[PDB]
Amino acid sequence: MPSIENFLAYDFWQYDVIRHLFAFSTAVFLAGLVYFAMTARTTAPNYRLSANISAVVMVSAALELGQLWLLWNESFQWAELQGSFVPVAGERFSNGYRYMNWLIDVPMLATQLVVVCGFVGTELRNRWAKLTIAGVLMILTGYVGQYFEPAVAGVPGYEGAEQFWIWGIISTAFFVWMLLILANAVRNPQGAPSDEVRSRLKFCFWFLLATWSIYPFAYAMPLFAPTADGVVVRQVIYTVADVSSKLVFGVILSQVALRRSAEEGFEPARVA
Amino acid sequence: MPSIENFLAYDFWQYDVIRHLFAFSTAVFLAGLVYFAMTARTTAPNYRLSANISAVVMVSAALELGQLWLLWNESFQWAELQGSFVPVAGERFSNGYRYMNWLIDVPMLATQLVVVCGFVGTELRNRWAKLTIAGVLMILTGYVGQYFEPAVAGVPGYEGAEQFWIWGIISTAFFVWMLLILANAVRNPQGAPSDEVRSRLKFCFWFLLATWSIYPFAYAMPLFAPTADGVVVRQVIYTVADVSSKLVFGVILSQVALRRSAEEGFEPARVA
Amino acid sequence: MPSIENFLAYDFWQYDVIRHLFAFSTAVFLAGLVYFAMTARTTAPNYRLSANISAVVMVSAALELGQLWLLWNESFQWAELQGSFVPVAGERFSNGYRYMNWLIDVPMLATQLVVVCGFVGTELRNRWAKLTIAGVLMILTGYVGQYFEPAVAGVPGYEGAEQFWIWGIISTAFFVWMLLILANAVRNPQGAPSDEVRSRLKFCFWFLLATWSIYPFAYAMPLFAPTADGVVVRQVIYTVADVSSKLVFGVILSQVALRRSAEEGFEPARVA
Amino acid sequence: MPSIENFLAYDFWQYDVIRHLFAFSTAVFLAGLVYFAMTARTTAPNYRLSANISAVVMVSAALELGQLWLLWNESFQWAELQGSFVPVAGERFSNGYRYMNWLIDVPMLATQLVVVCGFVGTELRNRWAKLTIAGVLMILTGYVGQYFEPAVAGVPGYEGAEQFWIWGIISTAFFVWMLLILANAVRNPQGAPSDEVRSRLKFCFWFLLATWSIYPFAYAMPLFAPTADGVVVRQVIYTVADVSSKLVFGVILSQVALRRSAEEGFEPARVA
Amino acid sequence: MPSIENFLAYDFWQYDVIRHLFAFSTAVFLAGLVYFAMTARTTAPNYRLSANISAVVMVSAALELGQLWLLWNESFQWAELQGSFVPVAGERFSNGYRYMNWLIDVPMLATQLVVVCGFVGTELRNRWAKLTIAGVLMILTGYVGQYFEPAVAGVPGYEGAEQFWIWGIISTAFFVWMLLILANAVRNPQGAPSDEVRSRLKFCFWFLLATWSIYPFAYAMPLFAPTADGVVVRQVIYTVADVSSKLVFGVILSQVALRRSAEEGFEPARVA
Ligand SMILES: CCCCCCCCCCCCO[C@@H]1O[C@H](CO)[C@@H](O[C@H]2O[C@H](CO)[C@@H](O)[C@H](O)[C@H]2O)[C@H](O)[C@H]1O
Ligand SMILES: CCCCCCCCCCCCO[C@@H]1O[C@H](CO)[C@@H](O[C@H]2O[C@H](CO)[C@@H](O)[C@H](O)[C@H]2O)[C@H](O)[C@H]1O
Ligand SMILES: CCCCCCCCCCCCO[C@@H]1O[C@H](CO)[C@@H](O[C@H]2O[C@H](CO)[C@@H](O)[C@H](O)[C@H]2O)[C@H](O)[C@H]1O
Ligand SMILES: CCCCCCCCCCCCO[C@@H]1O[C@H](CO)[C@@H](O[C@H]2O[C@H](CO)[C@@H](O)[C@H](O)[C@H]2O)[C@H](O)[C@H]1O
Ligand SMILES: CCCCCCCCCCCCO[C@@H]1O[C@H](CO)[C@@H](O[C@H]2O[C@H](CO)[C@@H](O)[C@H](O)[C@H]2O)[C@H](O)[C@H]1O
Ligand SMILES: CCCCCCCCCCCCO[C@@H]1O[C@H](CO)[C@@H](O[C@H]2O[C@H](CO)[C@@H](O)[C@H](O)[C@H]2O)[C@H](O)[C@H]1O
Ligand SMILES: CCCCCCCCCCCCO[C@@H]1O[C@H](CO)[C@@H](O[C@H]2O[C@H](CO)[C@@H](O)[C@H](O)[C@H]2O)[C@H](O)[C@H]1O
Ligand SMILES: CCCCCCCCCCCCO[C@@H]1O[C@H](CO)[C@@H](O[C@H]2O[C@H](CO)[C@@H](O)[C@H](O)[C@H]2O)[C@H](O)[C@H]1O
Ligand SMILES: CCCCCCCCCCCCO[C@@H]1O[C@H](CO)[C@@H](O[C@H]2O[C@H](CO)[C@@H](O)[C@H](O)[C@H]2O)[C@H](O)[C@H]1O
Ligand SMILES: CCCCCCCCCCCCO[C@@H]1O[C@H](CO)[C@@H](O[C@H]2O[C@H](CO)[C@@H](O)[C@H](O)[C@H]2O)[C@H](O)[C@H]1O
Ligand SMILES: *C/C=C(C)/C=C/C=C(C)/C=C/C1=C(C)CCCC1(C)C
Ligand SMILES: *C/C=C(C)/C=C/C=C(C)/C=C/C1=C(C)CCCC1(C)C
Ligand SMILES: *C/C=C(C)/C=C/C=C(C)/C=C/C1=C(C)CCCC1(C)C
Ligand SMILES: *C/C=C(C)/C=C/C=C(C)/C=C/C1=C(C)CCCC1(C)C
Ligand SMILES: *C/C=C(C)/C=C/C=C(C)/C=C/C1=C(C)CCCC1(C)C
Repeated sequence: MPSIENFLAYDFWQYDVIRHLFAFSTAVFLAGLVYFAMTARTTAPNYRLSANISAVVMVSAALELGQLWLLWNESFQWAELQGSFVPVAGERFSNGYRYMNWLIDVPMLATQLVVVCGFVGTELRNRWAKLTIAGVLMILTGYVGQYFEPAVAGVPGYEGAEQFWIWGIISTAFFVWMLLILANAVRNPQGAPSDEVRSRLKFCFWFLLATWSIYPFAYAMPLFAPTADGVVVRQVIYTVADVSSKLVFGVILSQVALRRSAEEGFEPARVA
Repeated sequence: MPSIENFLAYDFWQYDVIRHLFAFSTAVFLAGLVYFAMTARTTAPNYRLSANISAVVMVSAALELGQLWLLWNESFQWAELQGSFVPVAGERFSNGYRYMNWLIDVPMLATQLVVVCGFVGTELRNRWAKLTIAGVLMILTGYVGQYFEPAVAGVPGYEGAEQFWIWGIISTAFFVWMLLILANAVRNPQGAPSDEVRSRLKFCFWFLLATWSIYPFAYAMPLFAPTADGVVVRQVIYTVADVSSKLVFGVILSQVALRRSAEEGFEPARVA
Repeated sequence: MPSIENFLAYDFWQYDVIRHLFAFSTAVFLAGLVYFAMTARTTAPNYRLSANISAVVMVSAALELGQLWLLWNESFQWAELQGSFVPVAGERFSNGYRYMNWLIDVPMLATQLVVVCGFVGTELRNRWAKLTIAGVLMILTGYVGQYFEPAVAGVPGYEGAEQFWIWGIISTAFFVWMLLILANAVRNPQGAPSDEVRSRLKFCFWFLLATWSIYPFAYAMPLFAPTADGVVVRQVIYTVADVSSKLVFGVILSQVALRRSAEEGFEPARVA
Repeated sequence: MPSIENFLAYDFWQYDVIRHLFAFSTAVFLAGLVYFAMTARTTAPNYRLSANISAVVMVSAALELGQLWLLWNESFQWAELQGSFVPVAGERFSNGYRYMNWLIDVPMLATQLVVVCGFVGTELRNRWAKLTIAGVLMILTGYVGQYFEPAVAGVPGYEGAEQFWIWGIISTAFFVWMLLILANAVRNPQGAPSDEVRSRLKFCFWFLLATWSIYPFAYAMPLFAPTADGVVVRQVIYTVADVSSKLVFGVILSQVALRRSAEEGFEPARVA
Repeated sequence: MPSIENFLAYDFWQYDVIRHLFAFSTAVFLAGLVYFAMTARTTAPNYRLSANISAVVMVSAALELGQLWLLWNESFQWAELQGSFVPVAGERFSNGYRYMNWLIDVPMLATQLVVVCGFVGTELRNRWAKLTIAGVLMILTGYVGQYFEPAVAGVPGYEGAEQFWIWGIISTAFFVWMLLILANAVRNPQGAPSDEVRSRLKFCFWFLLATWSIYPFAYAMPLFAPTADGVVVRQVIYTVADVSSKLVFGVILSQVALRRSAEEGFEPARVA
């Protein structure tokens, strides 16, 4: 079913704020792509893969936000008589456009964290495979669940509110599995890290946890506040979570990777 | 004739999922282009051509999926009364937009496999020529066959279902010729490869065989499930095949090429 | 509420000038992105972050202006009978689209100034954190205030003119806090700068203060000139401020950074 | 006058094929741009200009095909009752959008061939000048002639069929002049080329002659087959000629330039 | 007032040629961007600023022509009954869209000429400042003047023909001031240039003078030939002037800069 955004009329500022959020996020991710591309070579070869993954995540996020921006603009039009933006006839907005891109983002973010933790070769491949399986199952179950949010929001005609809960809970279990893999990786770093590096890797894990925990809250938003205000708040928290989880986490992880490159004698890392 | 996608009405989730699949694949291929471009120079000069071909394939795939996404959005519109996305009056969706880009993708993928296998000069040129001839004939025959899809699906007023079978079978024969060439290349690697390299090249051949085999199934889908559910499944399998056979195959092949560069003494490959 | 631009009819030259301004600013920022990307590596590694932040700012600004240009074109249409561009029925223009991109621009600009001042590590992080907090609060308060501009302009049916003043004043206080932080950074440069560097850093502070001060005037324009002429002058001052405070400030700051790099023995900086 | 494409109704497969051709060629040329930009530095500096020109040609061709694709999509719409794509009311397709871009492509292609032939300095400038004059006159005369193709095709109400022949013949004379310059350049290479280089340069000249000769046939198609089938054949041969004469010719010329760089001692060329 | 292009009906070839010119120029400038970006590092660091300015000019020109192309397509539509492209109801074309981008182009072009003349530091800054002031005043006065071209063309209901003359004459005076500055720079080159460099710098001055002089003629076209043929010829001379004054001028200037770099011992310049 269509997302809860399609069953509401929006005041000008509500709609304006949401479209600004999508534009801004797209700008953030394109600028982050430029930044990571310009700075990747400062990281040592053995960690550069994390810098490259950051670039990849920026590309994915830029496109996902840009398509949300496009769809948001196309799905609603101003109605002067009501003083509100209202659904257009032939288009329907979907918040699910972000979920399929998370298939790229989430595994990549976890993998780059494992990379900076120092895992290589088969250990790296195995942790990447576990993180991809868990993340993909989490995203797909949440993606199924998010198609029932008009039902769970009590919009007349729509049925299947229990599917929302069921698929959300299954996705939560897979989220816990990913968090357990990442905790094991951040606690068992390879390559003889310094105490500062160990603490920074732990902080990176906790930052990832805090930022990723926002997404289930936005998923549950139709249950709590199925209003225009709730939609605005949901888009705001998506914007905070997206920017933090991808760009800010990438910047922090790059700082950790640069510290490890410096501690291993990478001259560009040391001068920078 | 118009593809079977034009003769069905879509529930919101079906149409939504297909548009998300096209957007997601476009994002995957643009991010893959960025990745390959940033990492190509880690491969030794004598294998860098494969890394370059990967970049080329990403470009081709990005545009082919983006045009699919555009056309999908333009060809259908929401209908509130029916609660379904229905075909628009002036536009018709086509699934054949992917076929012509395969003219780039398929020879390039096979070629880069032959490259990493160590064939150079005239031996390389001869394998590239054979792979291009076989692949172009395969793609063109399947392309002709895919225009009789509504006829083979039993849509009234459409004739020529036998053409679907005939051109699909001819394309299958050319596919077998491609596979035979690639098997001879993966079994006769040049440049004195290590046992690990040989096994990884064989795995690459089998991965290509497995991922390319999804395309004839997707081609056959109008026969087995000419429904909206069958269309969704078709697009999902295309997404899996596209992502695997281009991006994941490129990553695996870059790993083999990097290992061969390391074993030949390429220092960037060895440090990385 | 919709910005004051939506409540006026525009002569051809007024509308034409505004759309030319948006397009020209977009061109300026894309060209600046190309320039800074091509020139970043001339700055020494310990100051290259400023060159990178300039690239980031150019990206942000390019998209912010391009989206304003798109919206401006979409929100109004020619009406030959009146000889004027008038609001279209289904779209409303918003000047607030620039405000969310300022979230990127303003902290980045301040930070790159602090970088060229020579602050590193935790001192850098702390100043970046203060400048981001102050700038985000400033931008968000001004963004809230700018939604009441038809009310402050005396357009009938719109209430809440006092919110315009209140949020503008709060934003002014946060602006003063940012200016104080930047004055402390520019007055306490690190790394033993030369007298010429010290004076150029002070000039960069005053240039930032002068260019940033145009934004509150543009914010106040609905109060003084809620006409088509006032809209034109607003957009002209916005263009001047955008170009100066981002591109010209980046060029001047790159010159200071290059001078510091030369002083510290960076050979690319010295030859250039 | 409008091109002959505007006076026909198209079956779905005819229209579909043509749009696929334009999109495919655009993808080819963008991929080619990525490839040439990634590989230009492998050529020695005294031949790198040809690699740069290949990149330029790719850019030009990509845009020329993308605009043809756009216009083709806009100029026609599906009509379900007739089962055909028919011209829209407000738009007309033009095949002349390619001709103006040839002003870039044709001189550049000839010039890069002269470059790889070894001509430098004033001799290079003189051959570039002659090739540009001849090619520009060729393109402009053919461009004038192509505006009379509805007349030459016998579409009622259109006069001036003799202009088609006259301007085509004048363009053919200028084509012969260009071929004569290129033949003299490839028969008198500079810089003491090896026999393989000499033969490969002669091959490149004959390849250019073969691929460029398709364009007058496509120009003459309105005369022989002013039908939808003839339109499809025209676009197909344009696609073959475009791809060959730009991309494949560039690849082959890069191979010659690489061989000459290896024979003059350019290490990157020798390792690759 | 709307440009004279809005008050005429266009034959198919006239409208077709104009849209081809806009597209072709956009392609030229994007290809120029790619060329200058790929070749900038061949110039020595003390002259590489000119190469960077060429890249910047390409960006600006590409966007300006692209927007003229877009606006041209949107402002007119085919009318089968009249056999002509006629103005659409809700859009009006503006030739002034190039003027604001000239704010970037003209100072940059003059400045890069002064750079290759060898002026550095404060002397360079002073000449850049004079050139920017004169050029901005020139462009703004001509921009004001070009808003009266329907009046000067004698279209009924439009007054103010004298403003066209007045602002054109003031802009001509500022053009003369620019030319005087550039003549002083080209006649007093720094860095002890060779006689060949001195003569090539003088030729660059005369080439700039010849190509820039076309713009006042195009500005005067509404007075001489306010017809569809006059519009076509104006766009043609705009295309010639744009290509020559930006791309061709950049190529010639890069040749002078390369010769100076080689004379000063820049090895990449000498090998290339
Ligand atoms: C959407 C586009 C995504 C493209 C890239 C995806 C990367 C996913 C990483 C999966 C982790 C498991 O497999 C891992 O793969 C990476 C990338 O090939 C390999 O990485 C290797 O190549 C890259 C360059 O290609 C080097 O920077 C790295 O130092 C080197 O080890 C690891 O040796 C391997 O262990
Ligand atoms: C609109 C957005 C666009 C621009 C956004 C730019 C993002 C910039 C992010 C800057 C990074 C912040 O810097 C980060 O600060 C935290 C502060 O706790 C530091 O963390 C530090 O303190 C914590 C406290 O618990 C310790 O656990 C950790 O070991 C220590 O290093 C990180 O090591 C550092 O990387
Ligand atoms: C859509 C864009 C496609 C662009 C690239 C197409 C590649 C097609 C490969 C065909 C294989 C046969 O021809 C082969 O061509 C490649 C590319 O010129 C040549 O490759 C040569 O140039 C490339 C590029 O500088 C080097 O990375 C490589 O090391 C070198 O051998 C081979 O020596 C030749 O044997
Ligand atoms: C969705 C967006 C895209 C995200 C990014 C995707 C990146 C994908 C990276 C995949 C890496 C796979 O890595 C690949 O794993 C297989 C696992 O069998 C390894 O293969 C290994 O086992 C097989 C048997 O199973 C042997 O035949 C082979 O010789 C051996 O090396 C490959 O040597 C390795 O290259
Ligand atoms: C919208 C995308 C923006 C992304 C980039 C934002 C960077 C500015 C944030 C400043 C936060 C303060 O924290 C600061 O972070 C930067 C960036 O990691 C670090 O910078 C470090 O890495 C960069 C490359 O990544 C090097 O050029 C620099 O020399 C080095 O010090 C500083 O050591 C740290 O003190
Ligand atoms: C149309 C788009 C816009 C295009 C803009 C193109 C780039 C603009 C480049 C501007 C360069 C300005 O250059 C800047 O000039 C000022 C002039 O006061 C110099 O400043 C100099 O004088 C001031 C006093 O006036 C002193 O306080 C300062 O210490 C001294 O260096 C700066 O050291 C120099 O960096
Ligand atoms: C629209 C975007 C335009 C962005 C760039 C505009 C440049 C215009 C320069 C005009 C003159 C200003 O003054 C001049 O500025 C340039 C650019 O900082 C400085 O140039 C300095 O840095 C650049 C890189 O940033 C080097 O290539 C150059 O060798 C070096 O001298 C000159 O030392 C100074 O004399
Ligand atoms: C769908 C888009 C496709 C994208 C990718 C396309 C890549 C195209 C790569 C083409 C490579 C062809 O490679 C080219 O082969 C011919 C074969 O006659 C060789 O030519 C060779 O044989 C001919 C035979 O008459 C001799 O005249 C010539 O002297 C000799 O060198 C060229 O030396 C080589 O450069
Ligand atoms: C659609 C178009 C896209 C592609 C366009 C490509 C542009 C290529 C431009 C080629 C460069 C022209 O080359 C230029 O020729 C003139 C010819 O007078 C030379 O000039 C030479 O002769 C003149 C007199 O005529 C002397 O004053 C000068 O000192 C001398 O060098 C320039 O030194 C050279 O730089
Ligand atoms: C349309 C996009 C831009 C097109 C740019 C390319 C146009 C080339 C046309 C050839 C004109 C003949 O004149 C020729 O010009 C080229 C390009 O400046 C010069 O080439 C010189 O600069 C280039 C670029 O730095 C170097 O790769 C080359 O090694 C060097 O010789 C030749 O010395 C000169 O003889
Ligand atoms: C950049 C995108 C990111 C980091 C996305 C992260 C997404 C999640 C952590 C998703 C979590 C989910 C659950 C735990 C429950 C509800 C369903 C999901 C998929 C939203
Ligand atoms: C990235 C795109 C790829 C790898 C495409 C591959 C396509 C095939 C292997 C196509 C095969 C076909 C047949 C064997 C039978 C039916 C017709 C085709 C063309 C779909
Ligand atoms: C590139 C964008 C820049 C430099 C934006 C700067 C914005 C400001 C300095 C904002 C100032 C404000 C006030 C001081 C009062 C009115 C509200 C604001 C947000 C416009
Ligand atoms: C990439 C574009 C290319 C190689 C274009 C080439 C064009 C020609 C060789 C044009 C030839 C013409 C004639 C000889 C006669 C008919 C008119 C022309 C312009 C099509
Ligand atoms: C790339 C764009 C360029 C070089 C533009 C140049 C513009 C001029 C030389 C403008 C000249 C003018 C006058 C001298 C009189 C009439 C008004 C102007 C602005 C067109």
